This record gives sequence, C-alpha cells and structure tokens, in this order.
Amino acid sequence: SAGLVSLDLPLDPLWEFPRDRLVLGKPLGEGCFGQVVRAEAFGMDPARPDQASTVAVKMLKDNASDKDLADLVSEMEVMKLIGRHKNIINLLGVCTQEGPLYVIVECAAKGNLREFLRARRPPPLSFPVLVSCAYQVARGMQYLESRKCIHRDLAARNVLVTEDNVMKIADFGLARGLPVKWMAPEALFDRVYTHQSDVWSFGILLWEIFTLGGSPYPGIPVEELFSLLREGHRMDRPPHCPPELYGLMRECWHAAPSQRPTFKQLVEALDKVLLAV
Ligand SMILES: CN1CCN(c2ccc3[nH]c(-c4c(N)c5c(F)cccc5[nH]c4=O)nc3c2)CC1
Repeated sequence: SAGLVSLDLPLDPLWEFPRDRLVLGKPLGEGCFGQVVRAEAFGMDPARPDQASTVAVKMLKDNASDKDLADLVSEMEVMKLIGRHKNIINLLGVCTQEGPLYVIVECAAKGNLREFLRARRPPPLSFPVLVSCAYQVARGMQYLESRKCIHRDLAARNVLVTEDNVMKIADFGLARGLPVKWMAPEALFDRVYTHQSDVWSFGILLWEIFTLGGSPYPGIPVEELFSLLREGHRMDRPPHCPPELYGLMRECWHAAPSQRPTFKQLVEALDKVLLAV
C-alpha cells in the first residue's frame, strides 16, 4: 500500500505468484537500468493449474539504484488499484519475497503499434482495422482517465498489439521520468499535465495510425517545432484520410485545453465511424 523499497518487500495475498512456477525466457525489451523479459508462467490461470500461458516480466539488473526499485514498486502498486480493462497491459502477478522483484504483466505478441503498422505496409492493413485501432486506444484512455491516472506521453511505441489484434496500452502506471512532438504546448513549456494534454497526444497518435506508422513532424530538428506550434500551424492531413476524421485531429491540436475534446467525445465520434464500417 504505497510502500517504498525495503530489504524484503511485504507479502500481498491478492497478487503474489510462485517464482518456482514462473520460468523466464528470452529478452523482449532491451532497457538501460530495468528490462522486460518473456516468460512461460505455469498455472497463471489458477482454475487450470496444469495449463501454462506466455507472459511478460518487468524487472531490473544488478546496477539500478535504490530509487529505480521504488519506481518499479510504484508502477506495481498503481496497476493493482487501476484493475482490469480489455485495452490495457494488466497486472497478472508479482514475485516479491525471498529473492529479486519480478512484476508479471500480460504479454503482447505482435509488438508495439509503430513497428506493427510499419511491418504491414503495401510495397494487409485495411481502413476499418486502422479505425478499430484508434477506437480501442480511446476506450482504453477513457478508463484510465476515469481512474485519475494521467498518462505521461502516449504514442505508437507505448501502445501494444496482441496475437488477435487488440490494442493494449502500456507504461500508463509508470511515474514521471525525448518525446517532444507528442507533448502538448502547456506540457512542453509550463509542464502542467492534465487529461487534455493526453488529448493532444491522442491527436498525434491518430496521425501515426493513418500514416501507417509514420514519424510525426517529418524533417525538422525539434527547435522550429516550438515556434511552429505557437504560430497557428499544425501537421497536414496525410495521404488517404477523411476530412471529418482529420477534423478530430485538428480538435485535439487546439491551443486552449478547454477547447480540446474529452476522451468521452472522441470515443463516441470514432464509434459512429466504426459503426458505419
Ligand atoms: C527482435 N524483435 C524485437 C521487437 N519484437 C517484439 C515483439 C513483441 C513484443 N512485445 C513486447 C512487450 C513489451 N515491450 C511490454 C512492455 F514494455 C511493458 C509491459 C508489457 C509488455 N509486453 C510486451 O509484450 N515487446 C515486444 C517486442 C519482435 C522481435
């Protein structure tokens, strides 16, 4: 319950998992101070203890500081309270006592959304699948908005994809700690993060989806961007994109946070487009 680093972390019966049952695998995500690794967790579903399931395992090597563990413990404790949703990297279990810390979270087979879209390019990927991707993140963000979480940056890299193409958001639970293009004006300059600063980032995320995993603000040094944003100039409507759907991106990129749309509206707007196709 919001506890810091200790010699041995406290036992929590609602979330604890047997480390002898968990079997680690090859490294999924290279990381500097902490890392995420693949693992075949046996008996993850306790109703069927014989059958196994593939899972991700966030952890840290012998080098991360005392503060770096407290971040991972804070990331764990936030995931407990937020609970389950279809479009979120949910917590499955934790291994704390009598050994190193392993936080078990559900695995994503097809990787991040940027690498997913860039792979499936025409030298697959239809229009409704792109709208289905944009709709699922909006639903996922709406749930995290209602639980008072507030996402840090939000981008194609941070959203992950399942075997059956379900968009699941990751790193929502991580505390504060490069992504200049994705940040809102108030988040860049004054550093005041709100629900409406993620709305800006969702606008940038919509751009990434309908450019098939393109890099936003193409061909600038991350300096004229600042002057460009505060002179009434935003990104253009990309190749193959409707004007009403582009209108939602322009709504997100309004300078006034009050003028930007809430996540409830962006779901309901995309719902009408998803219901059409
Ligand atoms: C060599 N190529 C490296 C990139 N390839 C890849 C493919 C699927 C992947 N899933 C995750 C992953 C996370 N990064 C993750 C996280 F960062 C936090 C919480 C849960 C997570 N679950 C994941 O499943 N990484 C992947 C990498 C393909 C092979």
